[PDB]
Amino acid sequence: GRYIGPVCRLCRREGVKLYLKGERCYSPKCAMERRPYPPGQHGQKRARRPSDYAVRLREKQKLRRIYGISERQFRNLFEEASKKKGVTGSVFLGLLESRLDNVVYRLGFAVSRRQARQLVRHGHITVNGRRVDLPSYRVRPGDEIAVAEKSRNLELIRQNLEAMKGRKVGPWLSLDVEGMKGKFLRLPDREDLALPVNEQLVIEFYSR
Amino acid sequence: PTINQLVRKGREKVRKKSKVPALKGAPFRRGVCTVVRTVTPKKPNSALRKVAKVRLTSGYEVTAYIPGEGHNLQEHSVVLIRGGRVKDLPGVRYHIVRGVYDAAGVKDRKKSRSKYGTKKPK
Amino acid sequence: MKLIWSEESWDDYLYWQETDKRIVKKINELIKDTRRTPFEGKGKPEPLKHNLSGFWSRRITEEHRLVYAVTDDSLLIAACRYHY
Amino acid sequence: MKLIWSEESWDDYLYWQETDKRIVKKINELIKDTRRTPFEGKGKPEPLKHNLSGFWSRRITEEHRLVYAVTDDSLLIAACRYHY
RNA sequence: CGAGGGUAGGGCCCGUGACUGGGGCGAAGUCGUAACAAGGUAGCUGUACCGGAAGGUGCGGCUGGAUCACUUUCU
RNA sequence: UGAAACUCAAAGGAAUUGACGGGGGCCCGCACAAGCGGUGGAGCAUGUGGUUUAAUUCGAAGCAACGCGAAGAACCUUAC
RNA sequence: UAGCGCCGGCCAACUCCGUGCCAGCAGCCGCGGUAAUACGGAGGGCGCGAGCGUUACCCGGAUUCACUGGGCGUAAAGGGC
Ligand code: SF4
Ligand SMILES: [Mg+2]
Ligand SMILES: [Mg+2]
Ligand SMILES: [Mg+2]
Ligand SMILES: [Mg+2]
Ligand SMILES: [Mg+2]
Ligand SMILES: [Mg+2]
Ligand SMILES: [Mg+2]
Ligand SMILES: [Mg+2]
Ligand SMILES: [Mg+2]
Ligand SMILES: [Mg+2]
Ligand SMILES: [Mg+2]
Ligand SMILES: [Mg+2]
Ligand SMILES: [Mg+2]
Ligand SMILES: [Mg+2]
Ligand SMILES: [Mg+2]
Ligand SMILES: [Mg+2]
Ligand SMILES: [Mg+2]
Ligand SMILES: [Mg+2]
Ligand SMILES: [Mg+2]
Ligand SMILES: [Mg+2]
Ligand SMILES: [Mg+2]
Ligand SMILES: [Mg+2]
Ligand SMILES: [Mg+2]
Ligand SMILES: [Mg+2]
Ligand SMILES: [Mg+2]
Ligand SMILES: [Mg+2]
Ligand SMILES: [Mg+2]
Ligand SMILES: [Mg+2]
Ligand SMILES: [Mg+2]
Ligand SMILES: [Mg+2]
Ligand SMILES: [Mg+2]
Ligand SMILES: [Mg+2]
Ligand SMILES: [Mg+2]
Ligand SMILES: [Mg+2]
Repeated sequence: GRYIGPVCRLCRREGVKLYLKGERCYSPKCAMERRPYPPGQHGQKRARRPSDYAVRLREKQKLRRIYGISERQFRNLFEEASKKKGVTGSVFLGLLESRLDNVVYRLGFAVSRRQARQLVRHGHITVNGRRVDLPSYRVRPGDEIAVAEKSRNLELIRQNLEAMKGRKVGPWLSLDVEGMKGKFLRLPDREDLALPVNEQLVIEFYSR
Repeated sequence: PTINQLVRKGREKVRKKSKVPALKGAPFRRGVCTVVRTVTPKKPNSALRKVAKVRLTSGYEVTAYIPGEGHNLQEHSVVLIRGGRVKDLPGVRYHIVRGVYDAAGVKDRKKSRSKYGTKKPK
Repeated sequence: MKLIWSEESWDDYLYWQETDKRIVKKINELIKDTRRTPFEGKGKPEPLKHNLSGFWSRRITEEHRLVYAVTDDSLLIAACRYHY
Repeated sequence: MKLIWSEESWDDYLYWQETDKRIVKKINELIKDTRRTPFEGKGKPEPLKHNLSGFWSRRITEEHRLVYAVTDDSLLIAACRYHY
């Protein structure tokens, strides 16, 4: 399912930072800040102008590796979005941001999306009072998402919520830091969600 | 042509042919080798491609190519046909599959192991 | 299948000796091939034209050829270094 | 003149070809010695008798010999690695 | 009445198959020079005859023929 | 009227550049023609093919290799 | 528990060594006769992932039977009238 292994090869590969580690992604020991040329012993050699399909593939892999999801889930969500009314790209981004592991990262309960996936996989997260174990839950608007009361000591989440106060959450989300609970108000918009991608290229890629 | 001509005659379908006459499109077929042989290829190149004549379950007798380096084929060996022609060899429209029948796999191969039927070493 | 050599063939064989053994191994490869398959096999077996009628030639290199002939239980070799 | 190798005469030749090239050089020199003159030369040219009548034998080492014959403007060679 | 069977006859298909006919791919094999330049007699075409073979010729047609108006192989 | 098996990675139309023509038109060069000597004959010198020698070191191949690398081989030169 | 295919173009991913018109690859174009990004391993990379490749079959691309959407002087095609 989840892509395991090295993760700094990715920010180095797409040439754009992906922040798939969290706290280290702001440190000066960041892979790109240290070495921005791609890996694989041919990084120092200049890059030939890629094909159009290469650009489409790189942006698709970029957007897919942002959230760290399987290709089979990705294409299914894509086809679910396109065959739906509204602009397919932004609603695709909305469905991708409506993931449970994504919103717990967006709520700042975790520092990384993978850490978020590990947290929701262990049942440390609940929605509307009921505990859930899967990161692929489609979060609906108005859902009361929180951390379980039985897992409220949890030194890791205590230090995460302790550093969470003072920072600002996204406009489509609300968070009670002391009560440790967020609310999913509305579906995000592309202006409300700054990503270093061009979704139109992804639309062009899957339309082959 | 005029619409009336299409009303009378109509359009003929393409009616595609079968490249592989392996008894109504069976993917693979069990056969027995009769003659193992090395055959000189066509002439844009030159080699000693390994070819085995196989008589199979449908009563047909056709040639087959043996990929990889070396084999253990004899004049009496139960094999499995694969299908897939080879350009340099005329008359050979098939391939043999290494790995499961009397035909053994490839000794000491590590890159494309699923092809040529070789397991994972160590 | 007795072997038969000419004077220029053997002299050129010695010319191949002390210079480069790869050509020598290629010759031996062609000898065993022709002992097994005289009119087929490696080296692209090909007959010749108007002046050299009744013989055969095999491609040693991209520049050199081997001229030979086969009688019953006999194999004659000539010109192992020339260009047709 | 013409040169003739037998079927068993090439196995010992290829045997010496992959072990020691020096012996091979002495072999080529004695073949050149027989090429300059038929009945004379290096290797104590002496004929053989009834079982190998018409054939002679030359020396390469004291443990290995050469069986040969000269006629039809040709040179026949039987073996080069054994006493006989 | 009737499944079916038998005798005689007719037609059709399948498999094997003595004897044959041509074909397609491969090899700088052999013998030729047919065709591409006026291919060295301009070529092509229907037909008829002849010829180891390409092809030669007759009768008629076409230009998709040229240019101002002895014979000479092959790579 | 009119197929199939088998086989090919093409077959084809027009047009561009070039090459070619026992196609045409125009024009040069000792290219012919006109003329003077000359080779090929003979003896010798040198270089080469071939043959022989243990070695006759190697290269150079029609024009455009052959009194050529050699504007200096008795050993030295020299690599045989 | 991590595996499978690929890295000449189509088609995303490159180097060294081994090999020497052999062993071989191959859907098509085509690579291999001593510097092979194509063969065979290694390293590295790309795609996908409890799957990954292959074979067979159907539709597509194929507007290549063209109703939407093809043509017929010289490419296949105007029937001798
Ligand atoms: S910033 Fe974080 S996610 Fe990005 S390359 Fe560095 S370690 Fe990896
Ligand atoms: Mg839409
Ligand atoms: Mg589509
Ligand atoms: Mg009846
Ligand atoms: Mg004619
Ligand atoms: Mg006629
Ligand atoms: Mg006749
Ligand atoms: Mg006839
Ligand atoms: Mg006549
Ligand atoms: Mg006429
Ligand atoms: Mg014409
Ligand atoms: Mg006229
Ligand atoms: Mg034309
Ligand atoms: Mg012109
Ligand atoms: Mg003159
Ligand atoms: Mg004159
Ligand atoms: Mg004078
Ligand atoms: Mg005169
Ligand atoms: Mg003179
Ligand atoms: Mg001297
Ligand atoms: Mg690429
Ligand atoms: Mg491969
Ligand atoms: Mg295929
Ligand atoms: Mg090198
Ligand atoms: Mg190499
Ligand atoms: Mg090369
Ligand atoms: Mg490849
Ligand atoms: Mg490789
Ligand atoms: Mg298709
Ligand atoms: Mg269609
Ligand atoms: Mg139509
Ligand atoms: Mg058309
Ligand atoms: Mg035509
Ligand atoms: Mg036509
Ligand atoms: Mg008409």
